[PDB]
Amino acid sequence: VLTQSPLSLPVTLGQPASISCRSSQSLVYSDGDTYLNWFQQRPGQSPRRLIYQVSNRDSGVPDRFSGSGSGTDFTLKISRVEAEDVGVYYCMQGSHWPPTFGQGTKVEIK
Amino acid sequence: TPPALNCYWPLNDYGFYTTTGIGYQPYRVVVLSFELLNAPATVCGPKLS
Amino acid sequence: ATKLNDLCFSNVYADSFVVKGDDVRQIAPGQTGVIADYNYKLPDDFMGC
Amino acid sequence: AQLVESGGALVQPGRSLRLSCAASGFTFRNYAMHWVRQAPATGLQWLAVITSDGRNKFYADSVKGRFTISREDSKNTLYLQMDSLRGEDTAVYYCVTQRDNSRDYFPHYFHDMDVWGQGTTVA
Repeated sequence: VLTQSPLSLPVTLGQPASISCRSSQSLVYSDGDTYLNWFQQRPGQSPRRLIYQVSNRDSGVPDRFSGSGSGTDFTLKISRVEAEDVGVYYCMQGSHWPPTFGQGTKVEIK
Repeated sequence: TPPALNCYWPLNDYGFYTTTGIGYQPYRVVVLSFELLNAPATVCGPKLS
Repeated sequence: ATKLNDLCFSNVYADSFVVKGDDVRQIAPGQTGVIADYNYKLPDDFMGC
Repeated sequence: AQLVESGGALVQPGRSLRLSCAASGFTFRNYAMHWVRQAPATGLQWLAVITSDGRNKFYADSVKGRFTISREDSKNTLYLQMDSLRGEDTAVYYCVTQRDNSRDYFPHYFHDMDVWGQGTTVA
């Protein structure tokens, strides 16, 4: 079970933003790693991964996306939110089967 | 003449992965060595005369 | 391998098993895999052969 | 790695629906396949996985015993057989897999889930 906050993030274009995710249990797996990923789903599109293993970014992901966290408390950070960054940001854990997602944070540009 | 018996190549490759342990990750190494004032200095620090 | 006779140890432990050819590669330090992780693991340290 | 879902439709509660998902851009046989569904009710909900060899099939308790996951390697196609559908099962069903199969064994195929299809609506 993952809970995200805020449910909706009102960020002025060009300004930074962050999305919080809080787990009901430590997401540290048996091998010592942490399988907490972040995805963004743009309206009209399926989810895409941006950040994985808490702070790593996928190839093709803009350097403005980063993250940090441990245990139960994780954060997705965007150095500046652009118009194209509109969408719902989900946190996902694969540490404990079944894998779960947060409710998602709707980030909108003001 | 390889692969005849007891022919070996002296070199081997590093299998560097993005998914392995720290001890098995690649590192870039730079080693600095100074020539201690034999010939007239060519490099000095940010000092005034 | 050529200096083994000249190396003195307190003792040696010989671990015996049958493994699939392709999975032989997992019998090493710094490895992951079905065998390396769930059947037989080696420490990331010096070993014999 | 592209996934294309199909088979979405409106089906009365109690009846069954079978989904499919065509794979391209990668070797289907070399990856585990998952179904995930999306609804306001659950956000993104993982349902089931079938391993690359088609041998091990794991299901979430919420669908365990009602849904069956299967694959046809010869057609590069993933399927989902959903029986006794309820109103609560209304969702967009996504075909999901991974690009990285370095650790193709339990539970590592739940760690990335980085390949998603467009999703198909089931009502």
